[PDB]
Amino acid sequence: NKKTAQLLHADTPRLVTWDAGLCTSFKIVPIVPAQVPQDVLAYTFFTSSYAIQSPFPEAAVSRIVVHTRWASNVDFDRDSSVIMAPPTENNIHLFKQLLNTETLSVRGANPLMFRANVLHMLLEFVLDNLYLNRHTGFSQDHTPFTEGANLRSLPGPDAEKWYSIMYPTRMGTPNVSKICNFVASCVRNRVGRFDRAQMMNGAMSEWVDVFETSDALTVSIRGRWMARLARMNINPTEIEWALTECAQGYVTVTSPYAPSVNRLMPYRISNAERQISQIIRIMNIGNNATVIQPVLQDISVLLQRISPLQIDPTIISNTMSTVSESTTQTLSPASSILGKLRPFSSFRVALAGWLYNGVVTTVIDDSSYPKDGGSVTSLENLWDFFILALALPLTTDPCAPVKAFMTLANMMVGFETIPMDNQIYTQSRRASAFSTPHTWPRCFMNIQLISPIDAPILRQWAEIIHRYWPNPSQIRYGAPNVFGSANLFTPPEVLLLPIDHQPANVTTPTLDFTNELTNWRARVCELMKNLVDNQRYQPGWTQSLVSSMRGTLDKLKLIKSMTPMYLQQLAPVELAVIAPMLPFPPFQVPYVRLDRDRVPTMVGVTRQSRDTITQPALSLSTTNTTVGVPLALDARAITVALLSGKYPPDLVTNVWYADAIYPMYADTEVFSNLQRDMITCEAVQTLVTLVAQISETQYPVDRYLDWIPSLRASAATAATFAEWVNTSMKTAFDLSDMLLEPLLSGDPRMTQLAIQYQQYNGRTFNVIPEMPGSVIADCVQLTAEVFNHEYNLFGIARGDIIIGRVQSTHLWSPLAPPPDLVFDRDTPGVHIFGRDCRISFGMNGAAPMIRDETGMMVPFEGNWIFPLALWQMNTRYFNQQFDAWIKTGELRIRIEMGAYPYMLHYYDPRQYANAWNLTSAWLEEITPTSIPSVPFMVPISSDHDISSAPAVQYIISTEYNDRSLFCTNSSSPQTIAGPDKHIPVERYNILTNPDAPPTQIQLPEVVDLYNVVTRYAYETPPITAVVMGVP
Amino acid sequence: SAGVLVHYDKPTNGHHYLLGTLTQMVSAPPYIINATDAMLLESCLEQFSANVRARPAQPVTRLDQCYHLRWGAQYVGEDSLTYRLGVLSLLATNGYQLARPIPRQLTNRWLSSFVSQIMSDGVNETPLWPQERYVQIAYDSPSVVDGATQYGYVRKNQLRLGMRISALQSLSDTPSPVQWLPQYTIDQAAMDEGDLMVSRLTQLPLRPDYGNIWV
Amino acid sequence: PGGVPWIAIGDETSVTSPGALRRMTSKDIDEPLVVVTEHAIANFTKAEMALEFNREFLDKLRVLSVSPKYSDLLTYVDCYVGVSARQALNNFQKQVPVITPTRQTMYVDSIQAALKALEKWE
Amino acid sequence: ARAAFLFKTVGFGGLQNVPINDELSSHLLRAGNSPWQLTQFLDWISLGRGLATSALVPTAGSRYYQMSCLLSGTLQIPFRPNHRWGDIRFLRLVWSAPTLDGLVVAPPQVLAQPALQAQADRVYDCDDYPFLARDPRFKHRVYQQLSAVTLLNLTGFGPISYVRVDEDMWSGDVNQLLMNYFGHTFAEIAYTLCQASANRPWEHDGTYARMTQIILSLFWLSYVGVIHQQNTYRTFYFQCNRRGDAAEVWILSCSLNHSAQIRPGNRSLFVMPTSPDWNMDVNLILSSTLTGCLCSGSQLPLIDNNSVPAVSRNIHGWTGRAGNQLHGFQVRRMVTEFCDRLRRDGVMTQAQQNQIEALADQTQQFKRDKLEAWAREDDQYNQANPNSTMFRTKPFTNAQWGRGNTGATSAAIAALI
Repeated sequence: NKKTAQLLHADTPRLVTWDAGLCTSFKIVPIVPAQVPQDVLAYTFFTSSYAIQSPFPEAAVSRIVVHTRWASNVDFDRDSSVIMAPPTENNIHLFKQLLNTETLSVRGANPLMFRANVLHMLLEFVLDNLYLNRHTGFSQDHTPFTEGANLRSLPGPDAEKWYSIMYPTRMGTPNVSKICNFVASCVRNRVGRFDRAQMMNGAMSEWVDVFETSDALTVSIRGRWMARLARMNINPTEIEWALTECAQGYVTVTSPYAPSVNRLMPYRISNAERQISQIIRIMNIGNNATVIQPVLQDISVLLQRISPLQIDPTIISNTMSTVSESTTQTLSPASSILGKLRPFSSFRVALAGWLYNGVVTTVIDDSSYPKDGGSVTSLENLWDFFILALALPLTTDPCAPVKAFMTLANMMVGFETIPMDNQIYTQSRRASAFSTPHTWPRCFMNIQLISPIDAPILRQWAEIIHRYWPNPSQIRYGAPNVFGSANLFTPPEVLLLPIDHQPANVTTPTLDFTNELTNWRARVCELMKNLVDNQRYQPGWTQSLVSSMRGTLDKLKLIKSMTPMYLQQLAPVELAVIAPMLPFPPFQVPYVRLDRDRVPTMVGVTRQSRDTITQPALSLSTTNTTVGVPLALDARAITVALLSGKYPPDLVTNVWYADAIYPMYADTEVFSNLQRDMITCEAVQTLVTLVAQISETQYPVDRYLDWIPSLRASAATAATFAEWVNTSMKTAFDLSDMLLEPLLSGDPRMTQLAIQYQQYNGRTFNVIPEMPGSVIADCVQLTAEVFNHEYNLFGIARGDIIIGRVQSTHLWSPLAPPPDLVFDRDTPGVHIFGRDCRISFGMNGAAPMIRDETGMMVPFEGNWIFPLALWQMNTRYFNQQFDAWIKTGELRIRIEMGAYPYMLHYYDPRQYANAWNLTSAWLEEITPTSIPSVPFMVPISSDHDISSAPAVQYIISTEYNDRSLFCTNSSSPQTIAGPDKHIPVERYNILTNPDAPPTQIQLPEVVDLYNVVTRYAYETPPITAVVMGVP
Repeated sequence: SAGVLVHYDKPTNGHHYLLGTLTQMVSAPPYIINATDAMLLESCLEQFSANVRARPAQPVTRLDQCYHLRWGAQYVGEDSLTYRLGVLSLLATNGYQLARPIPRQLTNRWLSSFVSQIMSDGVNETPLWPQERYVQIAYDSPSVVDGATQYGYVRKNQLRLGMRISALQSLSDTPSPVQWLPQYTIDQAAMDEGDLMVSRLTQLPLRPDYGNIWV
Repeated sequence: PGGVPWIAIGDETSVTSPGALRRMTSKDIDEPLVVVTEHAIANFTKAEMALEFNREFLDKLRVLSVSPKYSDLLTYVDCYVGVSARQALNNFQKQVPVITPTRQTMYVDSIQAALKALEKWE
Repeated sequence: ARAAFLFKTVGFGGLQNVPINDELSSHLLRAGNSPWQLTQFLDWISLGRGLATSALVPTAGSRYYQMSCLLSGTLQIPFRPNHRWGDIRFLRLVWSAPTLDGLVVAPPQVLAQPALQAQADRVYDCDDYPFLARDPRFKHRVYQQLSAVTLLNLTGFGPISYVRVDEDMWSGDVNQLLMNYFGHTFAEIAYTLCQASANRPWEHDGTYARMTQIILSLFWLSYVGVIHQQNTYRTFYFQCNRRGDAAEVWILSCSLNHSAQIRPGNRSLFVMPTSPDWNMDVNLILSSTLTGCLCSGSQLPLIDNNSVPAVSRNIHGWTGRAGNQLHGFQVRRMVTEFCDRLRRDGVMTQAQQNQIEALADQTQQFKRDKLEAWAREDDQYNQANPNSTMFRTKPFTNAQWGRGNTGATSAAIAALI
């Protein structure tokens, strides 16, 4: 039932989101405090001693940190926040939160799953940044710190901390501290609103530009979101024209003309996107009849409300009273005809099938079929033939006309017989048995094959069918400028009609009998009357009965009913007006009066592609799925409806239709559903892009983060990843409706989208969609590149490590030790280890040897290179064999990891320290598939030089990765001891360099933390606000 | 889907777009014909008849007497009778004359037989292939219709057909066979091939009246 | 290989009658286009070998040290091929070596100039 | 209304191969296999934040140039004498269907097979392919991209901008429809209008067509300084407060007591600016897109054959023996023209115009240095990779840095009024 509900309406996402906080996901954090106060240094020297608010943290060590929406204040939470904890703390659980099913240990993680987790992290950061920035406000400076600048003013108190951070230059510099020096470097004039949209009479700035602390990357994400929304915007005058056109003059709406005031009305998308969503819809609805039944009832109600036509039963009673007879007659045709009558929604369903004939075929109730199949001696059976004759032209069974001919043929068997094609479809075959064009007899194709002399009634019936079968027509419908085209297998705006349409000339028409349906009724009566006048058939019937039967047939031809006239002109208008209100667009198949070869016999859909076939048309024949179902109706009720049509006695078409239309014209569901389908399409593209990063498809794919390890993915892992993306996407849009279900079915690595149908001649028609552009895709590629530039910035470690003993008075970085002390895989006297290498025990004090990867045998000492995985496989054995040699031995090994988590451990430099025990623990706790974050031990920085003290370390990295540091001893004017780091100029280039352009970015080398931001005040008013309907 | 083929030479009340209806006629034994095909056939036969009685100073009803498909091309295939009929219409425009003798009025039975021969499938000797880009006109074609045409009609200067112009006189039927003068050629062939060819075309065997040796 | 390049007079890929065909022109690719015989190529190659026989003097003369390499001029293409229209209609061919007479003339003139220069050394 | 659809393939400027590498094509097809997408040619940029600079895409025009080269090679496959759509891979690219709506990775046997040997400067006629001829609407929609590409190929120097003037365009409630965008920025209005045209084809004399022509005319007059608050057209003008701004945008504006006077008549023409900074010029590229849509809607007069390269002279759909002459204007000199007209009117002080000129000179020097540096990098790359040679953008000369009779063209535009 969820699918029916989804067709009716879609879960509504919160499209507009406004941020009253800072649009940033990164905040600097203090790492190490300075040694203050000290006796030599006057506390009076430090500005921080007065506890004066500073733009940056004052500390011996500080680094930048990502905290998504740490300062944001928003009306709507997107619930996709990402926070990386400090490198001294472990976040592996997030890293191992996806596929580490067998990973019991908290520290241990499987390396292959890491790439997927990091990618998901980038996606979530994007998800968390989907906001609209509402134009903020500024206040002129009342102090001399700045030249009366207009500062963006937040609501609530304690914004001065924000003001000082936004303008470090606002800070004074009595001190010569590193912070003071950096502020002095920053350009003085780049402060306050950069620009605003102010000039028109009584017009406030729609947008404003301003310099402020911020991050361009989240700003870029929001900018693309705004760009897409701007792409979908529509104008009020366009809406006025559309509503008026849809009303077609029954209703009028109006819009005024005025200067652009900034109203956001996003409703424009490609018809291709709509067809794609409908194709998915058909895929979900394939083979489920129960789904359409409620839809038919709903359509039946809508039709019942719109039509002014009314069922009048008294007509039948009057015609029956007209049937007249004397007491002498043995049988009553009037009684028999009343029994045949054996007495709306059904009429409406059949009509809906006209617009939905593409997927549904109407068929009569089996109980209607005569139990004995009819008898020439039964007037009741002749009445049955008449009822069926009336219904079949209104039935959509492809063989219905031939079947009706057979039904008469089946009744005439042995009285009149015809040349059938073969024994299998013999004349004793049920007419309903002939369900295919192939059943249509070659003699039925060739009327001359039938003797009129030996088969006069049958010959006459065939001639009538050929000369009198009803002629269909078509109607133009739909609005392309606003509603586009829902047509699938037909030309745009085309709506098929079961019969040709001639227009009525009056709002109060008079009954017309010049109708194809009326002609059909007359012909059927005449044929029956001639069968009565049959020389071998008339003698049994009493001459009085004969006169009565003839008169009854004449009266039936002359019966007065409004149904045909209504169907001829009003029915089409009603259907065209109803079409916009329908939630599910019509599925139609071309109507062939006698063109059996073009009757549709098969429909196929492909949601995947062949292994070698890259052209959808080529692989569709073996990759499409058959579909199609029937609809059952009661002929009796419909025939009675046709017999008793009546309009309101005072029926004015213009007034009634206009009155119904004004309340009727309140439908906006289509636009909302379109936005949902549009979001579903973005999800599909995003899913394919993520799969492309993880898999190789027929479409070519790019990989640039492959330095990050990832497992070989099986369809099972593929499904898990796809499921994760779908769930996250649904949560981020807060929508629960079906999304990606068709793609999830089967293998999506090779999936392709197309649909086809096939006619009786076997010709097939395919449908391949073209995707619109995705902002998500561009953002993902940009982030992947940014991660590649700053994996350390994500707290990510790249390269390898070397476990070797190093004790010295030098103060090298564990991540940046001295080069003359380092060795690598290509270094001499270093041994690489493979599976072939084995170990030979020593004896009697003689040297033991370990067989080389090349089979050279030597003791455990010197320079070696170990694949980390090989140690993990033999961690227990290796810890047992080499730990003494690692701790005090000359043995030196470089462990190959490629990528790994890292952790920071600070220590006091004043005391000797040996890290062997900690390293021993890490190696011992290493597991073949899982280990804890790689630990690095770093000494505490000081504000003065002192003589060095002994220290022993065992692990170093393969590459510089210490760029994360933001500044050192910022509390001090200068760094007197330990690593020296100034606030990064590149990150504040717009301020640091006066000549630098305001828009220049250092991406992807450096992320600027101060950016000029544009805030928009554009309005999003409701259509009813500017568009007024006029009665 | 109905498709449009028209005689652009004269607009009876202005340009009119013919569209094929659901109704089609299979009344002619034994072919089933769409309305479009029937109209094209009659127009084409009329054009061929015009070529047969073509008189140098005699005026024509229309220089263009052939319906040409402007729309419905996607619904049109080369194997279809309609496509061959269009090639024939182009041939009639070029003035092409049927090798088989043409009655002033083709009989309904004669028309059916002609349809049957057209139904015979063979390589199309005429090299014309249809273009909806424009109506194609041969550079050396005898008629002045190309000069007459002002829209939709294009004559290829490189398009030249190497066929002589000749129209025959009365061609009534003959009751009994007559001798044909035979001349041999230098080419030689296997006797077996000749025997096989004879077996393909032999009228053998049957009983003829003996007649009288002596009287 | 032998013959001349033939292109469809009117309809591409639908040629059946000789009327449908025409000599393919240089403007279709208007200088002459001709099928290059393997025999001619081998003989030009032998001519280049004779030039290498006389290489020392030309090098000592500091002139045209680069050998001609006739095979470079050859162009091979798939198309209808015949000495007459009939053959091409019954003779479509693939990768036929082709060149214009003027280019062949320039190449030969260069070889002749080389022989005249090497006249004294031999 | 344009009735003839033909295109001519781009010719390498002394290159033996298309100036693109598979890396460039992959970057262009970042997530898509259809180049027909307008966003596929350019990631839409809103100005100020507008301008895409990338290792493969230094400018959005650079991206469009690469797209054009790739399209020229791929399009030849269905335009080959066979006109086959899926048999062979051009650089491993296979069209998904006969309509060639989408392209796909070449099949492994096909990947092994050689790419289509595209010939440069191949003029083609759209009607030659049957499927496109079968769908007129499809053909016209595809032709918008083809027209823009041909126009860029046609201009040896910078691209001309087509401007026309019709008072009948002023007449009508469609003027009120234009008034719907009142208070909108030129760029915002252009994006919406372009989206509307993409949504559906419009009449060559369509009310939308006249509106677009009026918008373009107003923007250009404002850019030249032709129309101002002191020189309003019916009081309607696009107004940019600061000239030389990073995203200075004339915005529809009204001025009272300063109505301008316009000579009665109809004037339609294209002007090509001399400055090469147009690669970073959002307005120029937006104008180019609008002009191309206008060309798809209506068939403009063929430009002068002398006004066109001799090789392209007498192009049936584009170049005619008698035609309009391109007008070349340096962007900096044109900004100077805008300032001079205002100074002559006395609306602004001479000092203010001088300050604007100084800012423009500074911006121009910085951009010129960056472009010259990119040029050196590209030459170094081409020497480094003969096998994978490519051009980030169509090559440019320091000659383009000159005004190139911008002042003569400015006098011409003033005369056009």
